[PDB]
Amino acid sequence: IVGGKVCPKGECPWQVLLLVNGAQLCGGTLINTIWVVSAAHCFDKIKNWRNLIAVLGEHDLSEHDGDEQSRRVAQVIIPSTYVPGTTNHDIALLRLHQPVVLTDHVVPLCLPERTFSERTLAFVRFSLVSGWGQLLDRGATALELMVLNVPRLMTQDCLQQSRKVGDSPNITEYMFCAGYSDGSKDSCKGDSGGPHATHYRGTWYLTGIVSWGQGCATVGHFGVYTRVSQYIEWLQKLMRSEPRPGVLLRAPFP
Amino acid sequence: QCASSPCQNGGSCKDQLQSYICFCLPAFEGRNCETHKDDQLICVNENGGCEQYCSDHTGTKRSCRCHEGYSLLADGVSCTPTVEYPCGKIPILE
Amino acid sequence: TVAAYNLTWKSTNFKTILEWEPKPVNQVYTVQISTKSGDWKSKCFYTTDTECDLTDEIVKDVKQTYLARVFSYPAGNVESTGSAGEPLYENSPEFTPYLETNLGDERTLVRRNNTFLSLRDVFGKDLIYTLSVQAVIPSRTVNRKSTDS
Ligand SMILES: Nc1ccc2[nH]c(-c3cc(CC(=O)O)cc(-c4cccc([N+](=O)[O-])c4)c3O)cc2n1
Repeated sequence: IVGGKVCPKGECPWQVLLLVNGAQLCGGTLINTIWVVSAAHCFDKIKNWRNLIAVLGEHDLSEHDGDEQSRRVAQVIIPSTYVPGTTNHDIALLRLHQPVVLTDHVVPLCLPERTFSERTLAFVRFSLVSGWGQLLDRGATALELMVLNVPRLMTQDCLQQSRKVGDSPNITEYMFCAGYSDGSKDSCKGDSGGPHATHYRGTWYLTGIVSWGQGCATVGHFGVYTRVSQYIEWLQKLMRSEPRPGVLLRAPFP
Repeated sequence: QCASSPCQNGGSCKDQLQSYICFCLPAFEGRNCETHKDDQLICVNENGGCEQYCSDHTGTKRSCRCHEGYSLLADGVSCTPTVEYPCGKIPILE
Repeated sequence: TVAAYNLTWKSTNFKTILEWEPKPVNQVYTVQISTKSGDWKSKCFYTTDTECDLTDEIVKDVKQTYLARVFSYPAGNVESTGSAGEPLYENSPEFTPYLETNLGDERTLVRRNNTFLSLRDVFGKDLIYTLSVQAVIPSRTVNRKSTDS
């Protein structure tokens, strides 16, 4: 997170941290006790599929306190339309092995109802993104959780204001943009998968997932997020199906 | 212009250089105090007034709803949680 | 659907109307207005008018700067979305009531606790007059003088 502040321990309760072999992988969001949402590319180079764990309650990555809860990740389901290496359909649903215990430091984020997302959350200007990712384009990752408040833009104004190229994907209907273009504030490497949360009348819902669009805090660019609205249906359906036989699972999308 | 009383719903007209200004009453707006503020109770208009979800129905009022873990209250707009750690609430700021 | 163009703010004594083009053959328009950092509020839902009255909103903080956009939908599928799944729109110039509204004690469309405020209760010592009379707000860049009586 570039330009962010430290999240007052306990104010980001839906933040997950995924680990592989002990090393940080991505971030993720907790939508319910056994389900976490993250970013599909984080599973592009995983060949140690059982050495993947998720931590909740986490805050300061250097000391252990009485809060962190860790569960192995039993399954990882990605749209069957995601392409290994892209930013389109960058969403993953992770089924834990055992649920977590909600506590003051572990609560889920509401996965909003599509219509409400599209029609109401989407015109709430500011949302929060959080993580323990680099604090500057290529600087140190963080130890305490950092959260950034960004403004969202509609593709027309994003396209309108971005500089023209780099080997960029397009902002498809499965993405949106948020950020500043004066390379001051942005999500960054290490924040992948983490949340973009909108606060509407007292509750926070998951409006986006930190994807990897823009190396990190560039100029003339905005950060790109996966538009969750386009996937509520899909997630929901997956969350009620029988366990099926695979760690990585590529579910049909839509 | 004013002479030709263009302001409706109680509004007063003020003349200008051919133009006029209509001063409407609290429940109406528009150039000629004609739009009624209480006829746009739709889900696209400030979420229908619902705290969490809203639904518009054919010829009948829109209904508000709640997210899993909450119950709509008496007023039909506000939801309250029925659980301990209802989603999207931050226990330490509660 | 064509997007609106020539979005203009027409404002005198704070009565603020936005107008635009075209006049809509088989499409409807909805207008959203926000501040630099506010959420967007919608008005004139799915109309066929080419003018929207935003007074209600800009008189809340006449010193903020508002920006607005008009969305165009075909009529019927007023759900309409384009390639990036959002509805076609165009934005307006920024309008800072307090600095760009037009002038003509006088009442303004600004209201405080149910009542209306007056030219002076709104511009205090930034309002001077001339003698025939004209109203001038010297601390302005544009629309600094009114007309005369
Ligand atoms: N504003 C942001 C936000 C999140 C971001 N994540 C990345 C990111 C960059 C790389 C290196 C590259 O540019 O190829 C790798 C990952 C990455 C993270 C976890 C897992 C994998 N993976 O393929 O197994 C890649 C990034 O998230 C950039 C980036 N920028």
